[PDB]
Amino acid sequence: AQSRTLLAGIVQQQQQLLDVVKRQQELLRLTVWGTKNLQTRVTAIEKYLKDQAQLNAWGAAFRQVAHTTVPWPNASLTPKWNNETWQEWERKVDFLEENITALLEEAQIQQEKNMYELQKLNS
Amino acid sequence: AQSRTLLAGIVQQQQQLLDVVKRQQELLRLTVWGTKNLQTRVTAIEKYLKDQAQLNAWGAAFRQVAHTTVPWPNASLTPKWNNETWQEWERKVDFLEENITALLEEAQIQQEKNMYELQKLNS
Amino acid sequence: AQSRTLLAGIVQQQQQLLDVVKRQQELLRLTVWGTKNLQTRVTAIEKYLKDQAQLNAWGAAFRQVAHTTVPWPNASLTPKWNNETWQEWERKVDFLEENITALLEEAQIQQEKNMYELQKLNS
Repeated sequence: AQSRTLLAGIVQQQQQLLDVVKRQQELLRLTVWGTKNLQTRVTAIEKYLKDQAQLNAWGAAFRQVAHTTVPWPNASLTPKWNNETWQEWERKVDFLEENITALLEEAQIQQEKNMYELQKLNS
Repeated sequence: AQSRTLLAGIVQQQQQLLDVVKRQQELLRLTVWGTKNLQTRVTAIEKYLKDQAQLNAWGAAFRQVAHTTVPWPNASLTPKWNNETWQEWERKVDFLEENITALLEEAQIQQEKNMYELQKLNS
Repeated sequence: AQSRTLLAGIVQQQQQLLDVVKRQQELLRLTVWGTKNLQTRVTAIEKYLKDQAQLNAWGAAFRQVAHTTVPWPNASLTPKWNNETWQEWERKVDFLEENITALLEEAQIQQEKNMYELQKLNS
């Protein structure tokens, strides 16, 4: 009178949820890659912004043998506020990412055992 | 003849899935923080872009006592299309984020009860 | 002596986990939208960066009837390294996104059946 057939569905449902959760983890990494990759583009953009500051007034003088160059910063470089927080942001993802992988490894081991134990009841 | 030992594994597996799902929620917030933080950097960059437009032709005149300044916009400011949609994007995350927290609270309460009920069967 | 009441809680817990997982999927898409949307802003910014390069030295000449224009690139355009990888990044999300939707459809069908089967035991 045991409802093993129902348990087989429940145990299987956990496996499907586990697969999606695992997929979310891989997908989550991609989101981090795009967000983080954009930051690399931003650093490249900051350089170009600075190059402009170099452009100020060239040839702006026909009676003087001099050129005035005023490289006033143009890129707001983030050294402490965002860089320090960004490192924390990436670090945190690492700790949670590692936590998730650890839990997934346990879930996979445990998910298999629940299915293995079920087979024994009706092997 | 009840398979409580199997249920203990199944109930535990749900707890581990719940922990990972919860972790995804915290991790999801970090992804939103980095994406959103980049937008703040973009707003800072837009300002610098505008400063350039101010730079056009300085000292480009040695027989005139005047300076020509042409601040042609350089930053594409998003006032309606992206700003309005971005607010919706952030809002939507808020509604889904709140929905997830509400469901997690129920899941935690319910997860505990399922384990508590299991103890009673074999307390 | 069957613990159906416990199963009803376990089966329900899976439904709540499924709802949150599904919510994560919708939320995950928003994160991709913001990250990807920023890239569209970056492409707009690259154009403006180039416009600057056009600005070099105007009117920098009062004894010549000529203007020197030096449009030195200012935007680092990503044609192959990031564009090709970015397409892969978006593609991968598509494959995982489709995988998740497929699994969710099966989970919903299966989740319903587990609940439907439970009703039969005590309908």
